[PDB]
Amino acid sequence: PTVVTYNTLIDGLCKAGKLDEALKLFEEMVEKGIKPDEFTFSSVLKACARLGALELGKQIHGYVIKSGFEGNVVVYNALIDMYSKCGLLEEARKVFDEMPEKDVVTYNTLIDGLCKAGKLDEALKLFEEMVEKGIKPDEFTFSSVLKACARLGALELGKQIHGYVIKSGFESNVVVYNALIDMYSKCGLLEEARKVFDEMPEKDVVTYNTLIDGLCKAGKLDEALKLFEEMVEKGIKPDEFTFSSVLKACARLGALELGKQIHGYVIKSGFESNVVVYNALIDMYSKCGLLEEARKVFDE
Amino acid sequence: TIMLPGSDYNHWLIVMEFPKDPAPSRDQMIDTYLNTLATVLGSMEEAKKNMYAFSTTTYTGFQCTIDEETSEKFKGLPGVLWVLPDSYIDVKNKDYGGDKYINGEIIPST
Amino acid sequence: TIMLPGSDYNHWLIVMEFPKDPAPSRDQMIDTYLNTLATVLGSMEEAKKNMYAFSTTTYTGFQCTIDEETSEKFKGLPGVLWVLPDSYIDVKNKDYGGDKYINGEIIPST
Amino acid sequence: IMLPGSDYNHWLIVMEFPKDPAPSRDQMIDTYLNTLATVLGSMEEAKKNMYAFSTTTYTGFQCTIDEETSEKFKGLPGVLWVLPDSYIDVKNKDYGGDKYINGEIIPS
Repeated sequence: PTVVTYNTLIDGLCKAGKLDEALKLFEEMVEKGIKPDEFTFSSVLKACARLGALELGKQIHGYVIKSGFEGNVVVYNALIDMYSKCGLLEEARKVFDEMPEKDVVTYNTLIDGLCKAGKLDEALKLFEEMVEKGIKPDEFTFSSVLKACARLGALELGKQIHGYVIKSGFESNVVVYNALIDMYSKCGLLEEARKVFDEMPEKDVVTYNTLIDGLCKAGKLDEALKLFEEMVEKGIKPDEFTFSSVLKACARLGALELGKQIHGYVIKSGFESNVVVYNALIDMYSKCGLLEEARKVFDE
Repeated sequence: TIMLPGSDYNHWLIVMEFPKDPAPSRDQMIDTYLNTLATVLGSMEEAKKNMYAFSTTTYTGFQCTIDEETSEKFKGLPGVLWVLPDSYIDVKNKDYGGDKYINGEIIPST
Repeated sequence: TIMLPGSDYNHWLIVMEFPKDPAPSRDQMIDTYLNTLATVLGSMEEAKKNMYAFSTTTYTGFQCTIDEETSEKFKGLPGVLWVLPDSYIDVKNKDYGGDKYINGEIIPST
Repeated sequence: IMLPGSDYNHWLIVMEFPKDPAPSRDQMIDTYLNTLATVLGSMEEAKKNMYAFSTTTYTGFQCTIDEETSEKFKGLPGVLWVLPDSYIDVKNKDYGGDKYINGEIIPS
């Protein structure tokens, strides 16, 4: 009964939320002289991160240090992810600053934690550091950093990233390019966001959604609508968020006849019982005066 | 102004509301759609002819080829919730969606 | 406040858009870069001396030593899509990347 | 839930030391005692309650203090981690590390 067969069990128990049974297994293989390893600690820590089991995380961390695993990339990446998802980003950073080896996954993990906490400056400074040290950003880096530049109004950095993304061969990458549309839009440059959109060879829902949001926040309500029907003509199916954006676009205009066709579309796509479309419909109808309708929408 | 593909105001989605507990069967809903259409159009032959689609699952309503003036006559009729202009679901195929009703034959969807 | 390594705003990536059926030859794409840069700098000698790198594969654009106020003069020229501050692609070797242009010699990137 | 031995009255305090050069082993242990003496209020009480440490596998020490006492370590110079200690051998109920009796250094 190997380390590998004990780890396969713990992992399954860990992915099913069963931390009590996972730990009993841990302590049993320890008792039988079978040493835990990378997978064991990283398996347990990943569950701690999902469930917010901070305290067990902190005890494992203790156990990790006492058994000579300081600096191990797999374990310490999981330490970063665990402290991060338990809200403790100073601790996540300490784990980071202590790692002698860092890969793109190390940086990506701490960048993603910082962006979710609104600590956007530290994420951009960390991205700069990653470039300075010669680690190549990937799709997830460029995407998360551009989204941070967008929320921050950091136009000049975004434009440098745009250059870097172009040179590293990421022109065809829809995730990164959805991020560029967001960055230009939120930085006040709908013309440049339009240019990005019209250059992309592939477009999914999120690229239509991202550009609609930018037009609507800019008050370019008619442009938002022309684009929405463009989306429908190309066969890209709207989602929860598309409907909410164009209905509010309609609920910010005398666009009732279009809000009604969208209501029909929304009913036929399976979205009438969807909470934000709910409220976007109730909203759209109310701003259009017909208040029975809104009641009709609500009274479901 | 801006119009959804297929929204020519000669195609109408008429959404209805039935008791949830217990729901009438699939065939009773279908029956109700044709009866309600025939009450506005004056006969059952005009109802079967002009009902091109319906659903009893993702929604409970029917789709018919009528003009706007006629679609107004459905409002406030028993069980009539929504009177909305229809639109394509698949723009490429000019398909309005739902289970299809072609002169009494039903071709379900996907 | 924070900048990419090598972005000193005296190095500029000028991305150009070209016809698609057929695309121009490599040599034509290059001479568009030269003529475009010459248009802003005032002479071909200036363009040839200030274009340090380009691509016609990974991207279709050139990289040049100009200041910020000059780079603005490219916007609105036919074929110019993006004017962006250039940056290092290999930081240790202080390398901006692309195929290098050194007084007419081309050294392809590796 | 809890690792066997994690009663939140045993704490692992890992410190950070310089690298060029490293402090001697005696200097690291002295740093542990003075750090613990700071929190407890006497060196006499630090030697009493430091039951283990390491200057090799990790550079930290292990002490019997309660949890509200262990929070006082945070922010102190050199203190990297304040973590609840845990058994390395549940049978012996023993926390591992080089043992500290009260001056008696018996390695492991």
